Amino acid sequence: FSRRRIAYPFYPFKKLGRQHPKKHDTNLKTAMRQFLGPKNYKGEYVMNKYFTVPTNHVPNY
Amino acid sequence: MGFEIIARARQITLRPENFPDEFGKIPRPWNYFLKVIAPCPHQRKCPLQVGNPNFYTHKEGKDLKFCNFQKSIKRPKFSIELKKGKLLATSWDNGRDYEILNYSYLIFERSHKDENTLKEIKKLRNENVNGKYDIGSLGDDTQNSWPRIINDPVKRKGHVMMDLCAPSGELEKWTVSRSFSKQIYHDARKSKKGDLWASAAKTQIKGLGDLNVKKFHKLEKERIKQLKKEERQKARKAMESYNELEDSLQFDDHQFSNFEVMKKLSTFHGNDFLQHVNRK
Amino acid sequence: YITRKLTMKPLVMKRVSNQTGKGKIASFYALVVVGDKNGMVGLGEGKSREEMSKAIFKAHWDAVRNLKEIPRYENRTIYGDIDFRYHGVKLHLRSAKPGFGLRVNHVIFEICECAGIKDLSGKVYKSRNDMNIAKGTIEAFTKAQKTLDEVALGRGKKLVDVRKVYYS
Amino acid sequence: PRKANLLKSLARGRVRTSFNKYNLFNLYKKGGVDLKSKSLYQQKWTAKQETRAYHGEHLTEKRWQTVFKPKLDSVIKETPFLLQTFAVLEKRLDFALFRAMFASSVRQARQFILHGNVRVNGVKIKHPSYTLKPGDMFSVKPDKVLEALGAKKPSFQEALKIDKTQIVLWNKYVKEAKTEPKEVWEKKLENFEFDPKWAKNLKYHDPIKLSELEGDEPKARKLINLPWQKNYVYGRQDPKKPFFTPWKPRPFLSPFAILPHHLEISFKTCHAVYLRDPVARPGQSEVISPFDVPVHERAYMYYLRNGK
RNA sequence: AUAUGAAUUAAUGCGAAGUUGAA
RNA sequence: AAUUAUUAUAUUACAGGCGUUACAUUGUUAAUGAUCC
RNA sequence: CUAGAGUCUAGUAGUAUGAAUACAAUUAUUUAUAAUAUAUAUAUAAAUAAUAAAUGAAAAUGAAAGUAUUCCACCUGAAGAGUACGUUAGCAAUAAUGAAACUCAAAACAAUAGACGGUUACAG
RNA sequence: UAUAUAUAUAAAUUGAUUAAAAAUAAAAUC
Ligand code: SF4
Ligand SMILES: [Mg+2]
Ligand SMILES: [Mg+2]
Repeated sequence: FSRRRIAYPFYPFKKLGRQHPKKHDTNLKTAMRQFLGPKNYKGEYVMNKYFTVPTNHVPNY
Repeated sequence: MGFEIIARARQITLRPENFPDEFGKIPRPWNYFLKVIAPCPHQRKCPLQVGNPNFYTHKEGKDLKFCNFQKSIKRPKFSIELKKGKLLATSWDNGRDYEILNYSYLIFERSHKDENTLKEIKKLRNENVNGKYDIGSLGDDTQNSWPRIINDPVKRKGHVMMDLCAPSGELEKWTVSRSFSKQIYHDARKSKKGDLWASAAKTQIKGLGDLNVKKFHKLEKERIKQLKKEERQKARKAMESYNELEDSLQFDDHQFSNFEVMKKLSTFHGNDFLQHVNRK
Repeated sequence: YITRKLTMKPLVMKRVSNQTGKGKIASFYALVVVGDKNGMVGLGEGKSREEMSKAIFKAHWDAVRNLKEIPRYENRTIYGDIDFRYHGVKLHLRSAKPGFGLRVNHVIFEICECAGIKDLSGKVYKSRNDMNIAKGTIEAFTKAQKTLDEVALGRGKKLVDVRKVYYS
Repeated sequence: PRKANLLKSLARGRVRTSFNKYNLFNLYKKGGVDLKSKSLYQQKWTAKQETRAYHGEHLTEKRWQTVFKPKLDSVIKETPFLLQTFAVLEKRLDFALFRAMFASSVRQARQFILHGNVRVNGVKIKHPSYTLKPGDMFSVKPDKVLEALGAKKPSFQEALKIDKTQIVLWNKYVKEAKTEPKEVWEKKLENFEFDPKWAKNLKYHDPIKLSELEGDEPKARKLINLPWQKNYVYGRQDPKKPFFTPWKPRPFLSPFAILPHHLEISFKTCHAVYLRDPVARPGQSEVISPFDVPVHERAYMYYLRNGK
């Protein structure tokens, strides 16, 4: 049985609750934001482990 | 079951939903037109209709009500001779000269094919809608649209109360009193079930009790809207169960027992198949 | 071992009726295959009246019980061609070159995937029932297949002699 | 070729040959392809979707069918034979650029080729479909490689506001250091794991005005004297280069930094050599893909019969 | 002879709700 | 005289109803509520 | 039905589990011989019955519906149709050969559970 | 030569009240 399955994260994540009607948000965007973390004023995402490249000859995948 | 049969036949023939806000009796299409003579006093929906007979068999259906009609007929000799013996004349586990028979019934009258009746029906539906007949109303105040007495009137000192299917179409409690008049009280005090009551009353309130069919109409519509949540809940219920499975089976700590793990796989595929045929 | 390593795939899932006098009674038949992908496979069947989940449950246990070792050539294919007749299905299956896909009927595809048969090309003649196809597939895999070592020992020959010569 | 549309949609969750952040998340959250509780046709269709989203999204389906090679090549662990389903694409020039880390996408490599930034053995090739023979050497203009592997150059306005905020926070830091210098030094050492002149050496900076600095970038260049960016607006050391000029690796580069086996790369010169066509070997395949062997074999069975 | 048309005419196919026999 | 009570007399909310189960939920094997005069 | 004879003869006509070869485990009966001294519960054969293996969709077959070889005849969804037309013989009757269009997603076989029958009995 | 900047307010199209999304799709910037 095939179903058009919205690619929700396999892991558990903090989903939406009661929302302001004008928020117009989707669970996938919340998963995106939680995966990244806060956005810096410079536009960066420093909190993530994957924003910055490694420097000790050990690839970070 | 029989009441269900008549109700369904009426619904498919008249199609009440196809003519909302149309009160009274005008023949209805199905060059073909038909109207209800009796028992129904209105062409609108039947207030007593619950879709499925089986729900009369449930604990919650122990107070539901149906549009039956009783009569009395005196037994002839053969029945008198026939209904005698342990097999047929005892509690199957005093005698009467008569039987009280229950039956539901319906009648349609068909319009005449002509250049007259067709335009007559068409114009009646066009220019003169009969407004919103209020609870308490007597319709056109002719035998066609009189409220029908659908329960045995309950009579006490001075006052007779009646349960009516109204030309407005809602279940109604109408109370007659010696107060409101003497003659109207006299007539209501000889009123019986299956009669058309044809006067005014001091109180004409809705027949509130066992209107749970309207509560049931809510339940079924709840199911249809929330049925579509059921599959959607079941998706995450089974997904998280299996996502839990794969985590501890990919990680392979196997906190989940071999008996129980293979039970999940049984549920996963069993839930899959049951969804298949429900499409059919 | 059993849960982590064996993989279960449903092959048949269906409703079979036994119309009794009072009414039509409907039960659920399930046929499944369990294989470790490493040279052991088995088939199981289950029949349950109330819900298919129990049918698949008993089928899974039955498949686990009948789990048997399957001869394999290079752990990727059958030793030679298998031509097998089973209750009206004619299975003609051919070993294949490394990298060859499972170019077979679907039921045979799940059976091979479960049992670790990487390479095969086959055709199903006469009746094409999935039930009979699966049963005959396993039977032809285990009865109708002989290992080159076993053939050589039965013939009292060394593997170097029995092995085919290369021609081009 | 295919017009790119909804390539990075999260609902679809298809991984693409790109270094993008959205592609990174789509790869992250997928887990593995789900081929279970599916008929053979549905398994093949899912395998097609997943694999064909990655390997050659731009290629037209009826073109990929013609390009597809039903006969593959292979030179104790198990050889993953059917991961070589899409090895034919690995010799295309744009794919070679993407695998050499000379572009952030196959489409970006295509634009690099079509815009004349690519050479193969010293002749400018302007066709993305050009197939590389073994031993070929191909090069990309270093400016475009640096743009591909570098952060976006901020606009003048964006970097000006970023500098506004940096002045604000630097003033905050020096203020707090002046108020409570000793424990500030000690607690900074606490992270790193007294001289009162320490806070005296630190010097304030003047808040800038966007309205007055607008449209005058040489003036803004002189007006900034932060200790870390001296006399240049943030990210615009030389504003005439296509990238963040104090050259900075682009965000989210570690996840997608695979060094291919079949290519030998020289990043200092932005050159590469096509050693061989990718070949599967016991326990390893040189076709860089994010999908497991079952998905590739299902796609291979699909394309062998052309969906029959 | 190979075709093309024909008053007159043979058989049979379908379907509509039915009508009649009891093979 | 003001207040508070009590006691009358008015005062209207109302009391009253062997009215309702096609008026329900409890309780049991009458009560509350809803409505009606 | 046709002629010749005094009812008979002479007729026309041609309807209403293929053959052969090689091989194939038992048991129990018979059956026919061949012996050896009724007994060897005698051996060799064929007929009958239940099997094994094998075959089959099964029923069932089980020395053939099995394993093989060779030759012939026949079949290609149902209905139209063994119909029409033509020819062949026949005084004729009939027979042989024998389509096509249209319509449909059917149709059929073995077996399973059922309710049905004046179907059978038998009981309670 | 600091750097997980934090606070407020304001708005916020279609659908929907969360695993219901359209949607990185637009705009904007390089
Ligand atoms: S309750 Fe009224 S409308 Fe309903 S069936 Fe009875 S008479 Fe007709
Ligand atoms: Mg589908
Ligand atoms: Mg809205």
